[PDB]
Amino acid sequence: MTNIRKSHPLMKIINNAFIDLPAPSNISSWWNFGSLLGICLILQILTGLFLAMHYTSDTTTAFSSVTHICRDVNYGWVIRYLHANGASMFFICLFIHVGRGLYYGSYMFLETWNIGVVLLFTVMATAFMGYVLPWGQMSFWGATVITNLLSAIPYIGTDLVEWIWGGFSVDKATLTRFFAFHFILPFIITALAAVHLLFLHETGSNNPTGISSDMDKIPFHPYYTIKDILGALFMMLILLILVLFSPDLLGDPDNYTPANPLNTPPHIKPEWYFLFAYAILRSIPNKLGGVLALVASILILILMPMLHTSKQRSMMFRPLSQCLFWMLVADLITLTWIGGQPVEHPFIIIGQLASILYFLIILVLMPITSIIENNLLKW
Amino acid sequence: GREFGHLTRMRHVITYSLSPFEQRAFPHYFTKGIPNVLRRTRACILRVAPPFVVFYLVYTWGTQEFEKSKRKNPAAYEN
Amino acid sequence: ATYAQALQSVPETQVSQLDNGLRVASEQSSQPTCTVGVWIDAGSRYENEKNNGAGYFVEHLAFKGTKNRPGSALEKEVESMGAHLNAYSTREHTAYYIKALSKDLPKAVELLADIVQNCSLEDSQIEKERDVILQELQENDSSMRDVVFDYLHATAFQGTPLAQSVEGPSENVRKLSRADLTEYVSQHYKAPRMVLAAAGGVEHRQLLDLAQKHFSSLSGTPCRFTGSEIRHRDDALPLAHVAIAVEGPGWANPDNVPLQVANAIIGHYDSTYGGGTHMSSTLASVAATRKLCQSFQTFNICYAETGLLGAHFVCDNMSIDDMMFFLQGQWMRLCTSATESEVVRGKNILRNALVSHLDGTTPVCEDIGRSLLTYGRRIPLAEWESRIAEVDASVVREVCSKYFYDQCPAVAGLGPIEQLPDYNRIRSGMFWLRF
Amino acid sequence: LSRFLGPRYRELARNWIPTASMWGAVGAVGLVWATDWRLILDWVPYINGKF
Amino acid sequence: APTLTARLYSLLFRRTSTFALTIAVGALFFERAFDQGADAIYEHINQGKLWKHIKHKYEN
Amino acid sequence: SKWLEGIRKWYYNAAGFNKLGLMRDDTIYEDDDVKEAIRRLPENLYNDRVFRIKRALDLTMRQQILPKEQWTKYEEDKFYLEPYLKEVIRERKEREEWAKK
Ligand code: HEM
Ligand code: HEM
Repeated sequence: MTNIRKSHPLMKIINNAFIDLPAPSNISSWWNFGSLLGICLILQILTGLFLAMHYTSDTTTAFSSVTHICRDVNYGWVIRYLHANGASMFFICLFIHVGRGLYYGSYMFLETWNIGVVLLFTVMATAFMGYVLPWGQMSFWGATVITNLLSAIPYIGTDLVEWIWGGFSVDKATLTRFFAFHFILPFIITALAAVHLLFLHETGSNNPTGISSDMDKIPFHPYYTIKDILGALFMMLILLILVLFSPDLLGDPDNYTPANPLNTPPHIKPEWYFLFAYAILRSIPNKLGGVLALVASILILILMPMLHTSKQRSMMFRPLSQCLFWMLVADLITLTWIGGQPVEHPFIIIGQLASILYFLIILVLMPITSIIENNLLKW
Repeated sequence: GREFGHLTRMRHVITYSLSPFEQRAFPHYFTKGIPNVLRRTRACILRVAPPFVVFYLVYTWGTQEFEKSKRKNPAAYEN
Repeated sequence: ATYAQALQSVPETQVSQLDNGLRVASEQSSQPTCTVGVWIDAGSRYENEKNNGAGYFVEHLAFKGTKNRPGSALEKEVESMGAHLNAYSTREHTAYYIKALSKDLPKAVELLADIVQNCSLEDSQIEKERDVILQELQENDSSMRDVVFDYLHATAFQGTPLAQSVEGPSENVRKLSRADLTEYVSQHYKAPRMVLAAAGGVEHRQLLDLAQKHFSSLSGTPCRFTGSEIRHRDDALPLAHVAIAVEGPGWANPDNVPLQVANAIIGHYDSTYGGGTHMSSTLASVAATRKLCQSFQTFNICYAETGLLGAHFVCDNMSIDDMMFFLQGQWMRLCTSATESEVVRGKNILRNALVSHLDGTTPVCEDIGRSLLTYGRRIPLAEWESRIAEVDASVVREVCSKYFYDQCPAVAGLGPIEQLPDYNRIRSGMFWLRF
Repeated sequence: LSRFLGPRYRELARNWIPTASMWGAVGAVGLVWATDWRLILDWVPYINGKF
Repeated sequence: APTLTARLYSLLFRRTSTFALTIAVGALFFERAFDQGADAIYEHINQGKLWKHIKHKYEN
Repeated sequence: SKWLEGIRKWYYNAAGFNKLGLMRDDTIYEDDDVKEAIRRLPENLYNDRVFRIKRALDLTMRQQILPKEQWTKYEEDKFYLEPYLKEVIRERKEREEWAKK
């Protein structure tokens, strides 16, 4: 005889991934968000699917279909606002997960880190197109601005923009393209996440100390299954608060007016989780330079593993590096706030300084500070 | 691959444990957590807070400056 | 003295020719001992399927008795002098040589003549040697390296005389009669196709007059290389033997010099080597580190107009694939990216091999005889060093590309060779997509 | 990356520069062919007949 | 004397990079030639039944 | 240098690994050279390192700290791994320099 959980092929995969997986015993709550991300993804599919049963991606019916979902469909408002706020929760967990990776040196898992960067880009694209889907004023004009950014590409910008648009501007063709791409992308995200966990399990998980924890490993199931269930419960509490008490907190009111191609809204800003990048984009007066800075703002995560100069992995034992990390987090908050704010006298200069500080901290200050710490520790 | 059978070599380490049904889930929860929470906060406050204090100062100054800029300038209407 | 001066001071090989065509060559070195032998340009490749074992059979009963020294008497005479009498026969050459004190040079030469010309093939002796040779075949089966190399020759040169083994089929051994052996000796043991070589204390004039005394009374098909494979699957064997080769050059081809250098770069490894993971050869280092191979070695077996250029290794059941991979990769490196430092190391290895193999009267005699049979002349070590010095990285890359890159190989496997890659996969491994 | 700042790597590059150049030409010809650039295809004697 | 196929392998097919370039250049010329030939066949079969064959009467 | 010694001691205290009973070489990131150096450590040093790391992981699991008098003192911190790591890195440098030729 044998044990089915250890011998059956699918059971073998599941057991080695989630049941008998050796997990470090000291990983804190910051390691929950990974699983949280998965939950969000699953939710963003389920909820999303039940939005596709009533949404029609036509300019003459998209907004009316959304109002039908939020007006006529049984518990349609619950599903719609669960989707809308679950996207924000997904990006909250994404930002916290990337911060955890930066802080505890989890980027030393090169393949896992790179697949994570790819996942981040894919999720950002999915959220952008999904936000374009309702076809409100905000959706239409945010899509217009973001897609027009691609026109800054030299010698192929106009052709690429008009190919993505499916025409001369954002119109019904673009709306249907975005609906199809937004439907299909999350499954590619699930495949990439499966590959991500495959790469992670090749070396196990890190821990707050940044020291190999093979001497202290526990079964993943009895401890971290319940720990992740508790984390998911807390995330669900926050999400349900946002969906049942302030369903429009993170949205913008101007997206409740049908799209008007002949009348821009009073202010054109993207969703909050993009604002920081938007802010960086607005720091550079040049269009091409702004687009390049926006792309580099996310591509810097690729350079992060190579910039690591400290002898220690985690920042748990590097107070100066901790100060730099928290300065970086405050800088990202500043960039988000400015991306919310208009383009006027103080905001322009503060945004330029904030973008400069972001790139300086990630590129220059952190490696130098790590080298200083190494010299202070006599190695 | 990496399995509980063979992860690392360890010798002469003894771990004593208790059944969950023989021990309290929340032993000295407050009387020990509160001092421990205070210790952790004291350790981490000087590292975490100052950047956010600086951000709040910048936020307040920027909001005040923008509001002042939106305000009317009397000197433009001397004549 | 420097290395070049030492090379130039090596005594030269003196060559003369009898009136019947016999070539008498000697290298005097002023030693109490000397080797004297006869190298005959006869072997398996000069035999057809009807008498594929004639040469080995004749070699077997060469010393058993002559018309002048019947039975064991010959042996006793040699043993009386303290001389050692030895013989061999490859697929292309036969050789009978004697190591003896230089004072015993005349008698030894006489004996050799008696062995070569006046050989008496007694029928009872022939039957005894037939039984001995059959048992020798049954023992040869046990030797895995010989079996795998015979398989390599059979598959590489199929349909040609070179495919035939030296010993020949057991049926051929049983059928061979005194008439066949006598005809083979009369056809092949002829003066123009034999060389009397000597090295050591011999003097060229003395050897020449002895040859004129004893050897005067003497008589006055480009093979096709085929890319194929022979797999003798036998899971009961403990280890798997693999021998993979490509068509090589002939003896006279200059490309033999760089190619050997190339092989010197690939090198050889054995589980008993103390070099371990620090071996200069990357393949040897990988084999030592990963325990991929008990022993591997590159070979360059040249013939008159063709040859086998490749490697032979012994591996576990689960390692063959990997080893093959690395081996092929090595070849590809030499075909595409060969650097100067490794070429210099290979040249030094080849120089050391050349100078070291020629230490001793018997090795020098073997070199003289084989060189006269193949090259028609004795190549001095100075010429070898000049040819080696001509080799550089570009030459190695060009020659390896000529003989290795995108070429159909001949493969011989033996034992638990289930993991031995399919011939299509090996052929695909014989070229690089990146290049 | 001083590990690669050696004479051998300089020799290694020179051995692979012709190959890399050839693959670059394949990419260049492929891109022009796939996209029908027509900035470059106008020069091509027989292909320029199209457009 | 080497055959034409022998020349092709030695000059173009021996190295994969040159092998790829031959395919890429060949694909460029093949597409133009094949399309031109195929269009000629189709237009010959349907002669006088296409707009390009009858436009002259109505154009201008 | 006295100011340098003072700031080094201050940073050692600030880097709280001593609060976990750890030594400096326990916190080093285990790359290939560090892995080899650990594999070259004598048995007693390896066992001590493993137990110290396990105790630190146990402490960090409970978010607790070692008692004030059990913290590793800066002046009695031993760089046990440093010689082995130096030798490993020297050997790697020699191999790379040979490869450069
Ligand atoms: C990571 C996965 C996903 C993310 C981040 C995401 C994000 C978003 C966002 C931000 C919106 C804007 C909603 C609003 O402002 O009202 C949206 C709308 C929408 N999404 Fe997605 N979504 C995801 C997955 C899916 C999936 C898997 C589907 C379908 C199978 C889907 C279908 C829809 C539909 C139909 C809408 C329009 C309905 C509405 O706006 O209320 N989404 N999505
Ligand atoms: C849909 C997006 C993502 C999903 C579903 C996902 C999923 C997960 C899960 C379940 C874990 C294991 C739990 C944990 O270690 O916290 C994990 C770990 C990890 N993820 Fe993600 N992740 C996503 C995005 C990202 C991003 C954006 C990055 C980096 C930019 C990233 C890099 C990592 C790394 C380095 C680890 C290992 C952390 C460690 O072992 O310390 N992932 N991910």
